[PDB]
Amino acid sequence: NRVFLRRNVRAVKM
Amino acid sequence: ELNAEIDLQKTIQEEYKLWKQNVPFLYDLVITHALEWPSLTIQWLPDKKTIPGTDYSIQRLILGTHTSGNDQNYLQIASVQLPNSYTIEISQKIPHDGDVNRARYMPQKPEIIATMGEGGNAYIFDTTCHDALTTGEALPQAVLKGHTAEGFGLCWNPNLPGNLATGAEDQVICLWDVQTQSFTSSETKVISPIAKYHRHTDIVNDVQFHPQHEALLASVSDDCTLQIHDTRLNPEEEAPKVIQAHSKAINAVAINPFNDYLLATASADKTVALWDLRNPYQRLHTLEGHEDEVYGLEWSPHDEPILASSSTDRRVCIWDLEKIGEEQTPEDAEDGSPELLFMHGGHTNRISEFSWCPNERWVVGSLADDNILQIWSPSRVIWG
Repeated sequence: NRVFLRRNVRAVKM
Repeated sequence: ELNAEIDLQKTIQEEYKLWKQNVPFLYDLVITHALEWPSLTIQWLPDKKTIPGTDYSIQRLILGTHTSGNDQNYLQIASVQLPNSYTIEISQKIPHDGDVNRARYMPQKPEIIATMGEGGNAYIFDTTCHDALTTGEALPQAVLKGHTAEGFGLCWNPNLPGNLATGAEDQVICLWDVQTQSFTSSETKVISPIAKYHRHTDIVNDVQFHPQHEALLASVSDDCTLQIHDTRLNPEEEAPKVIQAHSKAINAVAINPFNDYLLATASADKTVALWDLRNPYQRLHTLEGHEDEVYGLEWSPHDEPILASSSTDRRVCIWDLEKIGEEQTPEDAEDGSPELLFMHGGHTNRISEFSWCPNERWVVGSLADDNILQIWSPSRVIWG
């Protein structure tokens, strides 16, 4: 059960 | 089942800790307030107060209480600082008969607030006729006498001042004409409906007026229909459109404020369906991503393609309809469909209600049953 979208983090981290 | 409860508490604890760790890579803003009493309802008031010489402003939210019959219930107005970040304060408490099931300000007169309260009565308050903190029991400007059981559907007509629609667990929709001029501070007026609809066969969960058409009212029900009412017609007739929208209960409806034909529904079947009023009988699209019943639904007041939904899965999801059909990589597809723009997983109990901030782009206020108010903004990297 996702608590956040990993592609969101990938977009923000880089 | 004890094992289920043990597992739920453990997963919520682990998911929250994982969420806090990734907040810096997800949000431009997260503010958390622990409310003294949990609230079933939230709505931003339309006013913003810049504090000059400063990097914040003051904005306001409508809240209520639901003590469940123990103590006095209150309609409350909270003042919150927002970055142009920190404090909250209840700047007004107004005594209220029973749980505040829903509270809404009149678009044309924001100091007038309608609520859905005790046993189906609706109430009107003029908040400038009340002090900031008041001793006694409720003294509303008007009691709307009509429903015979508690209800959660409540909407003002944004094109006809004082025209209000309600829907409740008695399966009835009421229409009302609230004329504030007859009000006093002394006594409560009694208003009764100008029309009643008996067009549903189960609880009426949500009603909404069309933003650009004064006579169009949409309603959704536990009877699994979406109905479109023309408010000029014979109330005893069938609605002009009865839509078998979902196979399970429908909890919310939301009409797009930019595209007059576009409409969304939220269902216990875990999905949000999109509808075009020019072919209302088959849906345009199904938004899938929630893991449990969908309850809350609100289009962005600033961007036509953006929709938010909340669910008993404890998430608020933001959908970007322009990303429908877009090519994904396998690793990106692991998060779900591309039109799922952002997931807010900061709440730790069931979400009661949320509201888009009308004076700031990409700011949501959301409440959960564990007394937590969160004001947040996803990172501009995600939505820009």
